[PDB]
Amino acid sequence: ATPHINAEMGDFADVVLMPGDPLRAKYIAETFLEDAREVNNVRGMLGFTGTYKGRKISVMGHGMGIPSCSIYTKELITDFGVKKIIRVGSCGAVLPHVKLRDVVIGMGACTDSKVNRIRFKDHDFAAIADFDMVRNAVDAAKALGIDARVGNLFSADLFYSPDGEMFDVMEKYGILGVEMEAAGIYGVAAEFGAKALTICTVSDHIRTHEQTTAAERQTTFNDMIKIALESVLLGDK
Amino acid sequence: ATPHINAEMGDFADVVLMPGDPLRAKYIAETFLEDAREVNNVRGMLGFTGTYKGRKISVMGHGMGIPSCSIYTKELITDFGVKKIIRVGSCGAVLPHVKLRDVVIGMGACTDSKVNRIRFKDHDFAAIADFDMVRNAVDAAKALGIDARVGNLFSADLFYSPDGEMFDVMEKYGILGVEMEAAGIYGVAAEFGAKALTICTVSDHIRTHEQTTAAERQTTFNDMIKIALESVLLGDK
Amino acid sequence: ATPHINAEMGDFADVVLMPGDPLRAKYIAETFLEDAREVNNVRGMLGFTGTYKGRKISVMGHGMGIPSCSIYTKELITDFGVKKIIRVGSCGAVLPHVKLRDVVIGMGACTDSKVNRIRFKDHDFAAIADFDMVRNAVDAAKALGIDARVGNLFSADLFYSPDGEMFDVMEKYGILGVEMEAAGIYGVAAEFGAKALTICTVSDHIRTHEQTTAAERQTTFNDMIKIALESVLLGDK
Amino acid sequence: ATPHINAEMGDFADVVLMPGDPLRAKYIAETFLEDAREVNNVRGMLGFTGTYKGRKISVMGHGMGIPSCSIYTKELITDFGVKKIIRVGSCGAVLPHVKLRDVVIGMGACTDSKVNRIRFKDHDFAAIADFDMVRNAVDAAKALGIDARVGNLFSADLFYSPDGEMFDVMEKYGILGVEMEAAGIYGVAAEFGAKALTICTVSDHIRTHEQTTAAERQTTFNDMIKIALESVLLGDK
Amino acid sequence: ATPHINAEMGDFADVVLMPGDPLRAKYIAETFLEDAREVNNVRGMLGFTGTYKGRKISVMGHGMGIPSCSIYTKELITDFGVKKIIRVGSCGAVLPHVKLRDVVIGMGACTDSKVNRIRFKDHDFAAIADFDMVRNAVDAAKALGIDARVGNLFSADLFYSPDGEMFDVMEKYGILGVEMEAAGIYGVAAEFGAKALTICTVSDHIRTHEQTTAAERQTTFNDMIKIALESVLLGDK
Amino acid sequence: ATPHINAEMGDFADVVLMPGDPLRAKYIAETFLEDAREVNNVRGMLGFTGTYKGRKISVMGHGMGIPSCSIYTKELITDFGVKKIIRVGSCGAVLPHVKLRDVVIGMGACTDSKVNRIRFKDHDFAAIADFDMVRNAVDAAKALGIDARVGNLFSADLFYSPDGEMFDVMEKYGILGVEMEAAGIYGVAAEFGAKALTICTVSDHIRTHEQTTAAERQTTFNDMIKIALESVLLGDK
Ligand SMILES: c1cn2c(n1)ncc1nc[nH]c12
Ligand SMILES: c1cn2c(n1)ncc1nc[nH]c12
Ligand SMILES: c1cn2c(n1)ncc1nc[nH]c12
Ligand SMILES: c1cn2c(n1)ncc1nc[nH]c12
Ligand SMILES: c1cn2c(n1)ncc1nc[nH]c12
Ligand SMILES: c1cn2c(n1)ncc1nc[nH]c12
Repeated sequence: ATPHINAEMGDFADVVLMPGDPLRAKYIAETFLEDAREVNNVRGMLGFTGTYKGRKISVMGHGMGIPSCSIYTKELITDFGVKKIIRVGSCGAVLPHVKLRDVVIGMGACTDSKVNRIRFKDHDFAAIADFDMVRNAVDAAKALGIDARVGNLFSADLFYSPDGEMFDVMEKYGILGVEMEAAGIYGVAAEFGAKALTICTVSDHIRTHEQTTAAERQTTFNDMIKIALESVLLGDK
Repeated sequence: ATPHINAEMGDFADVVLMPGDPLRAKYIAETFLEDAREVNNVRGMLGFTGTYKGRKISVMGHGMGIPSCSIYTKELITDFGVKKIIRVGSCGAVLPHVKLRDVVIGMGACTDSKVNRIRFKDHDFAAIADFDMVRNAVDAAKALGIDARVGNLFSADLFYSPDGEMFDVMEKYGILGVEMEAAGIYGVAAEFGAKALTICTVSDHIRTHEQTTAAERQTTFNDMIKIALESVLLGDK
Repeated sequence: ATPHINAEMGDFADVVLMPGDPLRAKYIAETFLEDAREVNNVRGMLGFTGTYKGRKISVMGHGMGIPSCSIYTKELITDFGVKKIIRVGSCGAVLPHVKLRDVVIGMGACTDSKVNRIRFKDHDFAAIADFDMVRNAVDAAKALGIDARVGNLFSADLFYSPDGEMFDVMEKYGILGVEMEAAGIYGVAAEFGAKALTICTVSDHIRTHEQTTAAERQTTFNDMIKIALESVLLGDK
Repeated sequence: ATPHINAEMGDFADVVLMPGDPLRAKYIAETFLEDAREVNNVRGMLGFTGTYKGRKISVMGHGMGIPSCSIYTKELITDFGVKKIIRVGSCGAVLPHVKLRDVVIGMGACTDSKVNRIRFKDHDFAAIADFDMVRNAVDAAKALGIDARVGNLFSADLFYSPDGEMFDVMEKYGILGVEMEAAGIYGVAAEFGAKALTICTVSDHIRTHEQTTAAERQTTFNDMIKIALESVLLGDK
Repeated sequence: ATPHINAEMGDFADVVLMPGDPLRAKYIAETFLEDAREVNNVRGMLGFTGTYKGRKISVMGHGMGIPSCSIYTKELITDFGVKKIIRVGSCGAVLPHVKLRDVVIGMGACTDSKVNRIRFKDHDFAAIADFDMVRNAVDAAKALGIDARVGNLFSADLFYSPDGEMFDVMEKYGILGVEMEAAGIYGVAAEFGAKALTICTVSDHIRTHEQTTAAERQTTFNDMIKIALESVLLGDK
Repeated sequence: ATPHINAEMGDFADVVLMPGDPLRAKYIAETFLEDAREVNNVRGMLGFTGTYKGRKISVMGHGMGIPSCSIYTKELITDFGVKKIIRVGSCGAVLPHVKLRDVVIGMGACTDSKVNRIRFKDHDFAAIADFDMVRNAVDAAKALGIDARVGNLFSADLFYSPDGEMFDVMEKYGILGVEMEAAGIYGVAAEFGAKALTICTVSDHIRTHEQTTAAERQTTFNDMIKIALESVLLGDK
């Protein structure tokens, strides 16, 4: 066991899909995995392991924010042999042409967190996904006939930001979605020697204020899960 | 409702105790509150409302880290009429004289997060509790026979720090306990015009190891909750 | 002797009251202390030691600004055995409900100085007073029929700030008074293991031009000194 | 003409390969392009336009450093209709398994420059290449049977760095090559609305001090040029 | 009058000499000026105006540290028509070839204060003296048989620095003397359109403990004042 | 040789004039030096050595921007025995009273680069010229009948700034000219123990437009070169 995960080596597959919401992890386990068993419930952060088309796969919540997901991804990498993390999250759009339920793939993640400056001597660490994992997700989306944009996310510390003008800067620089985790997960992957990718579904539009419900976020973002799971199968080959 | 809390105005008391662990919110409600009902379950972040000695009180998890607790505390304040937040958590000690099971009250909270610099034009915002709430907690602890330490917490973004050297710095400057939330809660309270307090029990020494029993640790945890609840009654007058 | 204080261990009491204006030290000694003796004259920063209701007390100015008061408070703590520093001074108000001549007690002090970032590995140190000293001052004021406000000061490096918009930020975040020392004194106290408190009276509103009389100012200054002295006696228990 | 390029709209192709060294641009034009004409020599920064397998292509030096290449890439994008910039550069290796003459593809670029903080409100902008261009370069390398690693570059302002320990941090975080431009080019591409990729040949090993000569850098890094040119042809399809 | 100077326009000369120690103002007036009159006494910061070889000169202390001297220099420039400020003070040396009692002229002043970053959009403002004033002081010293050194001072906020290693950095970069004001005075002069110069004598070596006699110190202080006064006459041409 | 200069010790004089444009180095050598030979052509960065009035002098381009000129100046100092660098360049004016064709001498250079913060523990290094070199240039200009302005330059990383507002800040603080090198050259000179000076002629007003002729601009350019060369002869004694 680790301080936040009551499990043992082998309980997790070498690939873990991670939404922020543990109830979405449970939905993924029930809907997409066969023979799923629950492997963690410390702090209610449900994690499960099962098979997808014969391939061992885990799915576990990571909580909201860089500090929360950095705990879980670290422990999985250092004590559970996890080689790849695929975050399957929600995000808010700033660009006019990005719509609710669009799927975005974060090849990079900007951030207003200090965590990577702490790692990188106060310089600019480009928080990037693993290239092969990005390519796997693009190819899986194409085979599924699901559109997906590839580019930069913005990992915010404040969902309720006091700096509304920064959204204009994100829009200027082409940010595809605002979420709260990717840059921290990518920093962990680099620090602890694993590979990661963030895929998000647009759940809110920051300008129009249109927003999905909590239930919709929990059980209706299926395109993104299919892409993630099929991308693993491509990577295995 | 908000995207993270499926509740309506009135479902929460005007004071909310918040542990990090939602299962601990359930523990608190079942142990200390009468006539308690669940008022939120979005993302598994259980919240409850009941009475303590006739006084309406809520308890709800806040998740790990400044970004997670900043969402919940903001929404409680702006959308549910909440006037006081009391975080009730665990912390790690760096000072030799601070012992396992000491009760620490964070009159201030240091941090390595950027969130308050974002709020405060890149200057130093002293993230502080409400003075009257601190005094109520000190007085409640005295009435219970507990000698609480009052001082600075350190709210960390990285539970797994790359910078081991920062613990020596915290020790030098008298930090009583390391946790992951107080400075963010205090920033939200100041931003949105509410009042907050963090109380923690020392659950470990970051460097060394002392010996306690589960029974003794759980007794002290309950003492912290009793301090928080009794402090509300003192504030009510 | 130290570089800025020509005195020896024992010449200062363990508690030192410190106005900014050096001319106030002699006034305090003559007006409030019995049997006062001169203990420093270096650079004209006159220091005196006497008794208040039998309790040994010293008084010496600290000069304007964080760098000045950091010199004197350090030397007093490390070379003269001083355990408590009470700054007694003036501040400017930004909040419309804070009135001329109000007593403000800085439980915390925000700042635009770099000194605490230099100390604290470029993170946010919450520059805080000693809690017991805060409560002692609150209680001493109440016994004198004065309701002091407790909260954050802002310790500015530039009395003449080029950033006028910062005052609106200070107001939004509840800053009770703008002065030039508290955050630096609090950082010294933490660095060298002592206790400190800043008490100020509101001399002006930053934005308006309302006036006081000379008799009002003397009455209010005397009230502040009485609060500070009586607060020490409460701290002795 | 623009302030640093004496040419007119149409003189450049919509894709420009750019080494830092204008003499390498001349070598590329003479060796790989047919019917190449010189289109700029302001400040000696030679640029040429010709055809590669029938496809109009330009090649022009960008000088050393983020400030230099930001001038040329901006002017090309805003006044010459340039849609894609492919930097074809040299870099120094920090990782033990990276050897002289290895080809590296910068999907991201870390930096110690302030230019992206100036663009991005002092937050972390993840300076990333265009994904399709990265994929085109990977595929072209595979078809040519040339090995290429994809990952992060580090764009340094100081070739002669006073902070040798930062090379340990780069190595820790998996930096494939240290150069002086990519993060600035990627920032320009995002600011001015174009697409960019940096490909480098390892010209030095920072730990072993093995180094290619000036002549070798100028006329013997051919794998990288073939990859860049063939990648354009893939992108056209 | 201004908040810290009880005087009217015309009471100060257009040139003000400013020691740090307020007691030096009267000494300078009595020793070097003819017909001196008292023009300020607020907070004990005595100011005087007289003539030197017929030329109107004022003298008033500035207090220790950037925040203190920034107040007085601003008020003198904006409300008293002061055109030139000459700080005359002491500094500590880090270079082994810089000797006790050497005269150092700060053509520039490095700093660890934030005041110039606040002024200059968080970029690097080179805090510089007026060139003619520098050369006037060099020439006045040479006419008195003194070879002054011209270069960078370092203006520290913390006389008691927690970062001992910074002195080695100062030495590597050629800093001639450590004091606490020049960079702040130079920033005020630039902000408000006036001219300034800091001259210091080396009172100590930061690392060693070598001593001077009281007669040596007075002789050297008088030499500095003579340099400053004669330099003004050279500036008048 | 170095990777950027194909020359040997002795090929350069101990003083090197450096324009940004290598074609301008050729212009200077051909116009002002006798018996001049080319000593470098790596990357097209032409350098030459000849005599001016019998005195051995070199001239070599430095490229655009702090990173480019930092390479060349470091290598000249550490590997070619160079003791003095004189940058001879163009700058843009922000002050209304600074006119086209004024000669500006940078006694200091502000910057938005991070290079000096990297050198100087993230504090403010005042990037300054060598005083004696400044004086030599002022005196040479006077002997030629030119009234050079001495003050601060601003060395920009982005010729195309996103922050138009910074030009108003430069104007407020008295910046005489905007270029892209001086602060970096001055940092190299301090780091490696050499001496440097930047002279520029005003080639444009960043905001407005005045009218000159090519003949007049070229005359003033030549005056700058004459000032630089004659200043060396004065320094030689
Ligand atoms: C879904 C939305 N969303 C988010 N997840 N994270 C941060 C954020 N800021 C605005 N909107 C946001
Ligand atoms: C309880 C919490 N806690 C801890 N014990 N130890 C270290 C630590 N860092 C952040 N939070 C921490
Ligand atoms: C008393 C103090 N004070 C003030 N009144 N107003 C503005 C201000 N800034 C620093 N200190 C200040
Ligand atoms: C080739 C090498 N190289 C470079 N290009 N740029 C920066 C740098 N730092 C070390 N070695 C470097
Ligand atoms: C005279 C001044 N001085 C000194 N001697 N030594 C160290 C120091 N730090 C700031 N100012 C200082
Ligand atoms: C000559 C140079 N120069 C200029 N004229 N104008 C603006 C500018 N920014 C950097 N360098 C500049």
